[PDB]
Amino acid sequence: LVPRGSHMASMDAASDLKSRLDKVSSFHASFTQKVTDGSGAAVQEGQGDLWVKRPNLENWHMTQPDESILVSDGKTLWFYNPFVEQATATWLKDATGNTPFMLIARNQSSDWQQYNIKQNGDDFVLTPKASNGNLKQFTINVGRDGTIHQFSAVEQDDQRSSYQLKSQQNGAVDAAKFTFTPPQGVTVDDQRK
Amino acid sequence: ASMDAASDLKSRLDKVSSFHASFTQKVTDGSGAAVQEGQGDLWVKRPNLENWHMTQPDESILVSDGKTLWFYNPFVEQATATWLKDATGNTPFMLIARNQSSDWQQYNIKQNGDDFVLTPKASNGNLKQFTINVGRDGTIHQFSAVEQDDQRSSYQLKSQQNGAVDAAKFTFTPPQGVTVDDQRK
Repeated sequence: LVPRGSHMASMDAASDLKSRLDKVSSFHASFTQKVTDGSGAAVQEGQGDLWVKRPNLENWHMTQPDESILVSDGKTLWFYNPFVEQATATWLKDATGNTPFMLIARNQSSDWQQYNIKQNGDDFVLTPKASNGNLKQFTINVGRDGTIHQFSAVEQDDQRSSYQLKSQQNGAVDAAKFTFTPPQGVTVDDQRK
Repeated sequence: ASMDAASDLKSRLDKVSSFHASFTQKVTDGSGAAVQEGQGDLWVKRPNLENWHMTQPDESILVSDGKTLWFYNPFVEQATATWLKDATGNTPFMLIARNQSSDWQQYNIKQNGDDFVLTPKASNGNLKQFTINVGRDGTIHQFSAVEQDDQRSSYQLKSQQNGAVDAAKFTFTPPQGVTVDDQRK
C-alpha cells in the first residue's frame, strides 16, 4: 500500500549492493585502467592489480547470572539456556534487546551518531535522536585507554540494566568460541526466516 | 558538542580490539524493583579495519591498513605516508574495500540488474560520480569514478580470485634505502 519512494529505492539499492559485496570478504583482481582529463581525451591507459580484505564482523559472548548465554557472530544472535537445554537463533537485524552489547562491540561512528551524547571526563550519556523507544537511555564509563568500567541501559518499558565490569583482561580470544553450534540434545527455535 | 563526544568515545574504544571482563549486573522495574542481580562474563572482539593494496599501471603502489595510506614508487625509491582520514582521492577503493552501510548511505544510488550508479548526497565531496557493476555472487566486474575536476577513471576487472590473501600485502614498511615522507601529524 505505502508505495516505494525515491529514498527507499536508494536504500534498497545500497542494501543489495552491500549484500552482494558481503559475499566476498577478500579477493585479488587484475584490472585495466583508463583515465580521462575532463573533456574526453584519453589521458592514460594501463594494467594493474588490486587486493582487498574486507572487515570482519564484531563478535561477542555474554554469560548471564543464570548461566544462560548470548552469542553474536555479527549476523546471528544465539541465546542458549544450558539448564533447560533450549536455544534460540534470530538475525541480529531483527533482534530485540541487548543493544548496549551491540554498541559496545561494534564501536561504529554511524551507531554512535544515532545518539545525542554528553561527555563528563570518562563518563558519557547517550540519548536517542530517534525517540521511537529502542533504548530510552544509555550511560557508559570508558577510561582513556578504552577500558569500559561500567554502564547502564534504560529499556523503553523503563526496565533499567546496570553493569559494573572488573578483571578486564585485554588480549585476543579464539574466534571459535563466538560461533555457536547447538549441542546434541538442545531444542532449537530457529527464528531466522 | 555531541560530535566531539561521539568521536572521543569511539577513539577510546578503538584502542581496545578485544577484551574479557567479568561483571556484576542489576536489573530494575520502572518502579525500582530489584528484578535481578548477579555476576557474569563478557567477551568482545571488535571489527578489524579494511585493507587494500593496489599496483598502478606505472608500477607504483598504494597500500592501506585502514589507518594509514602508504604510497610507494619503487622506481624513484620514494614513499609517502598520510592518515587515511586526511587522504584525498582513491574513494572508490575505500568504498569497495569497506563495504559499510553507512558509507553507501552517503550516496543516492540507483540500480539496474548488476549495475549501480551513485551520486553523493553531500555534494561537497571527492566523487562527483561512481558507477559499479557487481554480480549476484559479489564479484566486481567493472567500475568508474568522476573526481570534482570532471576527471574520469574506469576500471575493468578480471581474474577475480576470491579466497584468502597473505596479510604480507597490507602491511607496509618502507624498504631500506627508500626516502620516506611521513605526513602523519
